[PDB]
Amino acid sequence: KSSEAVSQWLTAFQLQLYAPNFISAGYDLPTISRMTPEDLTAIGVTKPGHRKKIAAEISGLSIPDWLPEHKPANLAVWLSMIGLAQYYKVLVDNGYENIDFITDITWEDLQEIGITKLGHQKKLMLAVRKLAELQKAEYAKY
Ligand SMILES: [K+]
Repeated sequence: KSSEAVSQWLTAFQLQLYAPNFISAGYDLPTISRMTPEDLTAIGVTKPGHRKKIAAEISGLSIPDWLPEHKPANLAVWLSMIGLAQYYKVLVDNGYENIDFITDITWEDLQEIGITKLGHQKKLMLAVRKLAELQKAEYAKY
């Protein structure tokens, strides 16, 4: 249903030819909505004209909040909440079994352990920043 929704979003403004680009990188509309243009380049959308239509349509997206507004009890809950539970084992087996360890993580670290799909990295990285923001929100108090 996710890839379905990406296809449809792109066919709606005639750029479905890039569906493979987004989909095979594991992008989903939520994650797409937070793409920088650098991200766009990375998945092969390089033609300025198409970049710009997509960039405009990206800002045009209005889709419900999906990042957890609270730090969850454990890695399983968290991965589940952001729809990347298939990485539970690889993360745990590579020493990222608790949330705190993730918050330090970078894309280089994800590449090391095999989580390479750029869309998944983006989503994973977006989720990590939100935790980082939620932490600092405590120290302002404490
Ligand atoms: K699963």
